[PDB]
Amino acid sequence: EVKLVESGGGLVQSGGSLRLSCATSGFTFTDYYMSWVRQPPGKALEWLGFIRNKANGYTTEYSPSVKGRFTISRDNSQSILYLQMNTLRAEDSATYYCARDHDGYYERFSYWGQGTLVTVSAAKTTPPSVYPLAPNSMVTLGCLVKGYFPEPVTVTWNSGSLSSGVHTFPAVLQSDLYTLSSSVTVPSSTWPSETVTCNVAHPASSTKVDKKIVPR
Amino acid sequence: DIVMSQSPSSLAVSAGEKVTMSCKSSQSLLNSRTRKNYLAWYQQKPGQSPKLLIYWASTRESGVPDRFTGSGSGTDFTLTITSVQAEDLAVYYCKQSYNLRTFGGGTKLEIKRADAAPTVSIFPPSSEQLTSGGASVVCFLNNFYPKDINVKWKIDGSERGVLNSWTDQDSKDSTYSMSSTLTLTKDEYERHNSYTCEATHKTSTSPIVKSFNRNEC
Ligand SMILES: C=CCO[C@]1(C=O)C[C@@H](O[C@]2(C(=O)O)C[C@@H](O)[C@@H](O)[C@@H]([C@H](O)CO)O2)[C@@H](O)[C@@H]([C@H](O)CO)O1
Ligand SMILES: [Mg+2]
Ligand SMILES: [Mg+2]
Ligand SMILES: [Zn+2]
Repeated sequence: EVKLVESGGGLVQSGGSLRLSCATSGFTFTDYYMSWVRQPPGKALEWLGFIRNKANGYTTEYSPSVKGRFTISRDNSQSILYLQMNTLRAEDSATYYCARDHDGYYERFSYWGQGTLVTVSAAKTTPPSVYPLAPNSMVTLGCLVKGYFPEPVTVTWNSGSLSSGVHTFPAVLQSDLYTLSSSVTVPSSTWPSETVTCNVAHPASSTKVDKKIVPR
Repeated sequence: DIVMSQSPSSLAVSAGEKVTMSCKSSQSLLNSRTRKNYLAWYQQKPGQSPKLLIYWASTRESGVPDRFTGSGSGTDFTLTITSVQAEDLAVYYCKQSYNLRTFGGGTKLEIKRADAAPTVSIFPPSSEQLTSGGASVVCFLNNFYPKDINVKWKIDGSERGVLNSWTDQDSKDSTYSMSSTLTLTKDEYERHNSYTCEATHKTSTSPIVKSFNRNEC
């Protein structure tokens, strides 16, 4: 199975530098060009650059938008792709994806990573507060994940075993902090008799929280 | 340079109907040496990475449903979805690879469905929050259509620090959900008894009212 996994995203100040990585497996890495693409929240994809395959000498090309400022490189022993970013500004805040590119035949990006979020800001890292939301044949519970920076957070329920009936509401920025919420709806016959727990992570602050929803 | 433009910006279509969207390049994408059009289509569902659907303008990637068809040549390309399904909700991007690579601006496809009333739930502040000096009250308005909805907060019967957030459309039932959070200080929270969220949606001339009273907690 082909795997592409980006890492290195996070909070950085205006003018600073950051290097992203993209670990790959499941294909002959040196056979392929690799691209970097970014996407500001709610905006279009933007191609940034590629590094060619072995047959083409692993040479690089860049969008005019970032040429001179961003550098792509690759480790052909470990099959890892890199993106070095310099003199970062607010406009560089975006999800960054690596994508498998050309192999000398096909014109396509066959595979994409899950993406890593970069936030360029002067604001400090603030961990979320996580609060339980407790109150038919059906019952709705939730978790309020309040007052964190930067994005993202992840929310699962019962370590992912409850995914059906889950709605996670996109974060909203108010007074320099994000807040999000997540609802889960289960048969009333199963709660509180069975446990329901939201699992929240905030990678920027390495925060890991399990909040059991307890009847009031 | 190569400018990629897409149309429409967005549209909504009912399950089982045909979808048509277009992609224009500022230069022909027809490579004269290989005689193929270097134009691909990607689908990006909410919260996901883009996924390859079509390349060389008309070659459908393995595993991609037959309902997706790419067509066109030179400067104009079309992605057609026959008998659209609830799961096809996504932003669709075209991308040229004739000269480096450039993406179009995307077309957002939403799904039209029958009107559906929200299910509304209200949640009082937790003791773990109140201890800190804050008091957030939350209402979930779940599984409704269309997207437009009004929420009013009433405290002791009069209208009132509100954070509203809508989900992207659901991939299974084509509904929306919204969360509304009213945040007060603990001091202000303790001055009043009744907390009400009122949802008015086109599905009823009667607002859906959910309330709790602080004395009952
Ligand atoms: C324009 C340079 C020379 O053309 C080729 C001959 O086949 C193709 C080159 O591939 C690319 C490139 O690396 O720039 C990528 C590919 O996706 C496509 O955009 C083509 C474009 O259609 C031009 O052919 O360009 C590359 O193999 C190149 C080689 O580096 C030198 O011969 O050769
Ligand atoms: Mg739902
Ligand atoms: Mg009062
Ligand atoms: Zn008051």
